[PDB]
Amino acid sequence: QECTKFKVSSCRECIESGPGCTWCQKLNFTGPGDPDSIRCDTRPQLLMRGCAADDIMDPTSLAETQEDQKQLSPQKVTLYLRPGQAAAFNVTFRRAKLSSRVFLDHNALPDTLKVTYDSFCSNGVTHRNQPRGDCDGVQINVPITFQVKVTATECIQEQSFVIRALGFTDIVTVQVLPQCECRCRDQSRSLCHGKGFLECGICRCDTGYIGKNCECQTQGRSQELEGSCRKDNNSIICSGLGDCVCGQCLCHTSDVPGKLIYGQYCECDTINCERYNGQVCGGPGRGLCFCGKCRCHPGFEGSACQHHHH
Ligand SMILES: *[C@@H]1O[C@H](CO)[C@@H](O)[C@H](O)[C@H]1NC(C)=O
Ligand SMILES: *[C@@H]1O[C@H](CO)[C@@H](O)[C@H](O)[C@H]1NC(C)=O
Repeated sequence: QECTKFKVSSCRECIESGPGCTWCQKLNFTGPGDPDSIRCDTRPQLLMRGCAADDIMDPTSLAETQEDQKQLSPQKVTLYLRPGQAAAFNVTFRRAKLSSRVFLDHNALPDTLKVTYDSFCSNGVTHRNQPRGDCDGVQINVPITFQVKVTATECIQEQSFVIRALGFTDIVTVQVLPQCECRCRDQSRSLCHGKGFLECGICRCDTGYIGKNCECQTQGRSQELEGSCRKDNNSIICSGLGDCVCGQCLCHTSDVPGKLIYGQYCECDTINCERYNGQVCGGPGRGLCFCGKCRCHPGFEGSACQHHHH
């Protein structure tokens, strides 16, 4: 269908994003370089890319009826509203005395809730998707049916509204509940470094901490300073000799005696300088190797500190 995504960092934020979004919850759906939002997509896309329908979260709006008298039915309904997905239910009007005109209406609703009505009236008249239910001349014990469709545009909290026929003292009490949370089978307590707990196959990091395994603690800005894991915009990461950790290069450790890989982009080491008399920079008695330049001790000169002032 259509699932518009990016911002999406939880299964709930995914389901909030739009009715066509679903969420893959198995943790080996993703690799290190992928953003969390790749778990949020239409059902075909995630199926196509190897997520098991067993593992695809997709809560749906639904209606739940309860006969709890004579004229309007039912009198209690409970709707779970996934944002952007209508929940529909039917109300039946029936009178033993003859009815003149049936106006189905609701009381004041918030901005976030919308109600429309189909009216299936007696003797071949149907109205569709109107703001109020409307039928003319209902007869003795002859039912008419209104289909009520309720849509939320965001996650609401528990609340109720009433549907009434004007001039009649029965009501339909509509309890409305959010359908935004995912149902995820999750461990309690490695994988988030004690700085988050797991939810639907991703880490949910404590206040102050970020990263997919909650490995970084937040700084004022950053980790959009990962461009500063590349020496320039079209270079590899940390000169191919380190890894970007929290937007900073952590350089590879080394086998070699006296060698250290260092620098903002791991571009330097302590052994690749000009040699003389067998040792780098002429040995420790003459100079020290720093990122390809020999820093000679006082008394020695030359690019490899060969010349004790010659
Ligand atoms: C991911 O791991 C589960 C076991 O928890 C396994 O059933 C599944 O096949 C794995 N995914 C792939 C793509 O192999
Ligand atoms: C309500 O009744 C109509 C027939 O009058 C039917 O087409 C529709 O599917 C019903 N709605 C529900 C939610 O059962």
